[PDB]
Amino acid sequence: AGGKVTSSTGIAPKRYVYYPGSEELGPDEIRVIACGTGMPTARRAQAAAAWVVELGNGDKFIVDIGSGSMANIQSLMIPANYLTKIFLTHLHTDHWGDLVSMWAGGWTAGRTDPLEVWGPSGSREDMGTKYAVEHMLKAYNWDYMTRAVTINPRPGDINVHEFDYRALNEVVYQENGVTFRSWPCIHAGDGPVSFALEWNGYKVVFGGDTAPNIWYPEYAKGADLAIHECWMTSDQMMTKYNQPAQLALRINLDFHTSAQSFGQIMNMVQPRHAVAYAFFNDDDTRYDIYTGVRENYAGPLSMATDMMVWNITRDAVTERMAVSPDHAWDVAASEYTQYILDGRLNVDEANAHWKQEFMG
Amino acid sequence: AGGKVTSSTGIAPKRYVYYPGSEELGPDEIRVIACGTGMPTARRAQAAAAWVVELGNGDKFIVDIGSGSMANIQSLMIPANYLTKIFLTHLHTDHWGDLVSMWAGGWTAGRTDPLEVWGPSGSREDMGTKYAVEHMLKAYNWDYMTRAVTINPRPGDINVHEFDYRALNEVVYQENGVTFRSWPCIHAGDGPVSFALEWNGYKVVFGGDTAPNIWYPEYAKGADLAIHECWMTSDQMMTKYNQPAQLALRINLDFHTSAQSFGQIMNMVQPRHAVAYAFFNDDDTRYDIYTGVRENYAGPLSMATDMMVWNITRDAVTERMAVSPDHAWDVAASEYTQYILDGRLNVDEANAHWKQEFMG
Amino acid sequence: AGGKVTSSTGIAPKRYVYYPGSEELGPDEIRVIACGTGMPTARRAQAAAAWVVELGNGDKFIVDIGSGSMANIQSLMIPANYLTKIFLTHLHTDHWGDLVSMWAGGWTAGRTDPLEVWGPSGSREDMGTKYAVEHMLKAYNWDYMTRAVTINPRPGDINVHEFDYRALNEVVYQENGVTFRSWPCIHAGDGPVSFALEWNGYKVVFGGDTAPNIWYPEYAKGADLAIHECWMTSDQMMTKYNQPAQLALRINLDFHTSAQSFGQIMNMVQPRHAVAYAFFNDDDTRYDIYTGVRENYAGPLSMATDMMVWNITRDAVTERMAVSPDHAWDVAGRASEYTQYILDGRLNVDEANAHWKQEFMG
Amino acid sequence: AGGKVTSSTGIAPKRYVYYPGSEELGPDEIRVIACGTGMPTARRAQAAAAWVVELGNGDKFIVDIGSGSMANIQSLMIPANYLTKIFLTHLHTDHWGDLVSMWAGGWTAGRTDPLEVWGPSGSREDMGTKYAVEHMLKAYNWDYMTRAVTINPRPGDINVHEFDYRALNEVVYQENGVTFRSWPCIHAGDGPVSFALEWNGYKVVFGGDTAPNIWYPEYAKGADLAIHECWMTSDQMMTKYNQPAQLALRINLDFHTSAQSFGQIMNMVQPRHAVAYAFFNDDDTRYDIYTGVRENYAGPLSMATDMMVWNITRDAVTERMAVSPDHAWDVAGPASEYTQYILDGRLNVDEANAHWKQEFMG
Ligand SMILES: [Zn+2]
Ligand SMILES: [Zn+2]
Ligand SMILES: [Zn+2]
Ligand SMILES: [Zn+2]
Repeated sequence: AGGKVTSSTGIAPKRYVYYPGSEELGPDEIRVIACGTGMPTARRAQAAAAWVVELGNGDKFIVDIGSGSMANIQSLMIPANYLTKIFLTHLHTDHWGDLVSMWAGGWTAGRTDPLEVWGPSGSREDMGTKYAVEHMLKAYNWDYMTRAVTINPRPGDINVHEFDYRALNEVVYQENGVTFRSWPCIHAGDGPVSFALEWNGYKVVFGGDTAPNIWYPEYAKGADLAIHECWMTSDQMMTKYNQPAQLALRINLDFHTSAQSFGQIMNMVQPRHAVAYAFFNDDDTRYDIYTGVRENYAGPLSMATDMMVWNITRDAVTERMAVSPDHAWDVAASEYTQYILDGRLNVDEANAHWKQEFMG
Repeated sequence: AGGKVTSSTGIAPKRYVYYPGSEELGPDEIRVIACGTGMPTARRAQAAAAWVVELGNGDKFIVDIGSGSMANIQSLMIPANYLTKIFLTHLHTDHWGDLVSMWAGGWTAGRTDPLEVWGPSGSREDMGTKYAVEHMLKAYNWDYMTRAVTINPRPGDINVHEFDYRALNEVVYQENGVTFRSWPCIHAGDGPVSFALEWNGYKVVFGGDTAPNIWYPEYAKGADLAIHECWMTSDQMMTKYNQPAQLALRINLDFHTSAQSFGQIMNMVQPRHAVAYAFFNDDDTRYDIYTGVRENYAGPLSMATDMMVWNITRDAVTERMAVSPDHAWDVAASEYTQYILDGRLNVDEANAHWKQEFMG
Repeated sequence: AGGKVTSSTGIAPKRYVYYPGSEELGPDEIRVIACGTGMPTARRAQAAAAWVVELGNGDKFIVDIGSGSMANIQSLMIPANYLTKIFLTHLHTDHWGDLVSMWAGGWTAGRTDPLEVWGPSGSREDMGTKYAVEHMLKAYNWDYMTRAVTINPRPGDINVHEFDYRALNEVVYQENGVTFRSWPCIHAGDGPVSFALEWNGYKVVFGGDTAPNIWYPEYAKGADLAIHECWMTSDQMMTKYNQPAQLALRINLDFHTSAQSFGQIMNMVQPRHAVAYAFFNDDDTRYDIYTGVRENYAGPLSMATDMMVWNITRDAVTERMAVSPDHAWDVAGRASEYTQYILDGRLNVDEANAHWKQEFMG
Repeated sequence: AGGKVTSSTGIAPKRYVYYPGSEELGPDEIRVIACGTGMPTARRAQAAAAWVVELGNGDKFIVDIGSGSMANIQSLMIPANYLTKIFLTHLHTDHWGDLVSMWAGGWTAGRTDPLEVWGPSGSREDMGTKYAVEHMLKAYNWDYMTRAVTINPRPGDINVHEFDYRALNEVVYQENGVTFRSWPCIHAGDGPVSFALEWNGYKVVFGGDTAPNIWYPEYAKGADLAIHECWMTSDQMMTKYNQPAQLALRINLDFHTSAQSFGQIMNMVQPRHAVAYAFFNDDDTRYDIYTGVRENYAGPLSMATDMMVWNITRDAVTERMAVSPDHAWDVAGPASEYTQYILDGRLNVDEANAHWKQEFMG
């Protein structure tokens, strides 16, 4: 597997696992990274939905940032500064739960620019992202204000860029050649939207969560990498959750997007590479799902789990697995009252030795 | 290692690892599990500050619920209804940033009763727990309201218990013979507490975060298990973060408790078992931080890391590691317009085959 | 998942993962753990072929103990005294490589009984398991002998039970209502076999390695669990190894059972549950190997990986993943080879130890 | 931590982890991977003792290669044909046990060259390395002869270079500016030796296993990277294994090198970077072992675990963790034993295979 090693001291070229930080990115390359691939419940194996896009121009975007995902992203050896721009498909906890870890993380890590979040609005004001993020920052006021004694604020504020969720394929973004176009989803209630990044002959479709809609097959068409929701079987639902045979069925026909329906949809889209996510990829579950997609779609497919990579070049769409550090490191008025400051225990004696050495 | 097997087919007694869900709790026993141990930065090896505490009476608490920790908490195979009661040592994102995941996740899981959150105030309204939770709830108002349509809204409530943070070893919880006292800590700004849980002759202190203070050594005294802040050395702060000498020195005095500071307090508390946490537990870090302590403290110590489980009985406080599933499962007006509902693609065909087959 | 938790302080019943040590085995129960599911080449994620079998009568068996398999076998919290019977499907390193780890290992851990090894004959004396095991024990004579000074030599023996590789589903082991049958495979050269375990009306079959043969479909028939080679797709053979098209083809027809061949074999046998192993279980191999079998076989299947476990009861063959300590420990259940030339090289370490030596002696 | 990123599309320099295959080794640089730090029992967390060296010249050695070390070694993305030369400290299974996965593996991992194995003699022929390997090849006879049939058997040769164990720092290897010297060790029985690697004024000592001996401290002097046995405290011997204090107390004074002896030795040696191994590095064990070193040694210290790497440059000795593939694949470098009683067993699967064969061949 991977390229042929030439010299004993020489670097293995075209490695068959992706080491984040180790590889140059082509001007005519994209590098996508599943930093989140599972849904409702948490699990070391699968963070909540989160993707890292890396364009050869230098522009990098996080599309969804759910609970768990921050751990994987931080393993990518990418400084805080470069990951400022965030794109949410809906306001489910497991799509932007970990914005605050980023928000707070990056600020302590030395991020200089404020996070820019694009999201869908709601049917009313309190159902949108402008509201959601506005209340987040209020929620974490005790964090914000304390930190904003010792660190310049600006990297604390969040420039939100809300749009109309109802809008069919309209332009939500356009800088440095990169375009994002959002369109609606039929999931839980009004607001949820699917994205389509377009840049340098390349098209990448983020499906977020949706029961099958007529806006995906249309605006997806002829994409390098197309990601869409693709769910457990109605059998597996009964097994795991103890569901009965009417709820189990409907969940795959009404509320969510089946495998067998995920297939038909991509068959319509004809992407360079289709990507099925948002299911617990386990030894007892993953297979039956793959046999669904196959019924009605026979093109290049990735059954997504955490830290799966796509290198979109001209010639090919190559899937690999990232192998990244678990012991990950970041890479490069007073909120005290005199009632708290007058408590400081004397440790001047306990610490005199190490200090002395440290100061000589 | 562990108990002596007494039959081929029988269970291994006093096993050398803790297998979550596999062991009965005794009546005069306490299980504390570290589900978070690792400062603000994200990494799979170490979730943010989170502890699960099981008492023999049948009560169970969570003390801090920082980003990531829900992946460790959920692996303990505990029905979400038993984990309703949550004590917050403060409102850093790395202490309560995964309550949201608990809130939403646990409600899909099947929590029937609301979440109960014990936290401090600030030195004004918009710096305390009552304010952060109500603004966290409004933050996720789309998630709340969409789910409410299809699941009774009762569990989606959070009952907030603001305590006064100023208070100096004063009761904040007294139910079923279990008594939580708080006291202030010196960290970021006014607000952060430590917790003393008392029950059936046991005492378990949760430090949280604190520069050395005159209250912890007094109020934690003789604790069966004593958890305190322990930072990484002022060389280590230069090595990893590129920090200057002047700053790195300061950090292990003003901002955080040194391993040496940590040693003094533990000398002055003389607990049955000490625990250092909050430092990154690595090959290249752990040994100088462990030594830092040994300058002053000599008795029993754990160097904390995710899924360390303490067993507190009359005779011993025994250290082990929990071995738990990464592929974890849970254990037992509309917000749609007719503009979105119209959008449904037709997949009666593609789903026909499996649909007919499942129904018999 | 699993069973409903009925008390706060009590035990989770029927847990969805298998914690080894943690479950009692009922008398009509069979537990099978995959301790090695991997190809010829080493990898942490997958040990070479190994299987641990637990029958509810108290009897246990390892079928194959290939390279890297002991790390998984040790993780099951079974005392060495309980794992002394080892069956080999052939003498590929990838199938008995770690025999010498269990032998030397267990003898430290404190095993009292010799190891017992059933293995095929060859066409001739020096292609069989008696010859193999004789010359392993010669290969590791410095360990056998040095260890024998300090530890009783009895358990450092290995009684070999060589059977006839040519024999068509004949008994190789009959003991305490347990039967092992062997039949031939078509693999590397003459030697290799499959096994059928017959106990309490249960039939577990360990296929080993073999190009599709006429013996497996016949004898395995109606197995409770039937374990069979399931190779990686010729396409993947090109991609991964840069194999020229026409060679890759030959491998999936001639030298190893392809997924469709496995799919055909398992329709004929009609097992309660069918296991594919041998192949590298990756995010970019497993699925088309599943596709392959599903073309030809429709009933209950597992796609093997390390620490996969089957419990066989009258009512079910349930598949879980085991969750097992990486930081594993052993669970408890003649003249000197020194000359004074080497003994006169010791260092005086009375000073530096004094402090821990004083304290520890109180 | 590590070097600064100064480009968005760029390679991040001086990374705080080591990504095997990803780093260019310099002329004035040695790279030392622990491919195995473990004890006599199996655990996934720690293979039995093994080491890989890669020298700035291009030369690459394995020092010891114990059971379950081949996973970690395969994870390094080094072609098999670059890991030809093997040195054994002793004939403990936990030190050479995975020479047979190297031999069978490497062959199918692209080794065209035969194995060179340097090991020590014992008190007699049957206790040397010549004999061990002789009989190892004889163990896997079935493996050899089937494998070789239609192939060149060259890389199937293990050339053993056996030296005297009682020879005091006498050269056992001199090739392309690399020197290996050996002295004895006190351990089990006359035979175990400890190597020193010399090259470009670099000294890298490979202890092996030994109770404190007078030799190591002399010949390991001014080491760049001095590796040595370090045992668990006599406490951790009573806790886990249930030893009486007497035996527990003695284990650490008589048989094995105590944390305090380890430190007494490295103070005598004065190495640029010492390396304790050969203990189960666990959350309840590692701390009482560091301390017992620190008693009598204050130099740069590594507490060894599987996949730790040391970069030996002119300016420093930098310790790191290797981040590597669990899904390991080999990387490409630059009379038949069948009777017709077995080849007459081949099943018809021409139907089943028809669909995929047609697709693949077009
Ligand atoms: Zn959703
Ligand atoms: Zn804090
Ligand atoms: Zn074979
Ligand atoms: Zn040894």
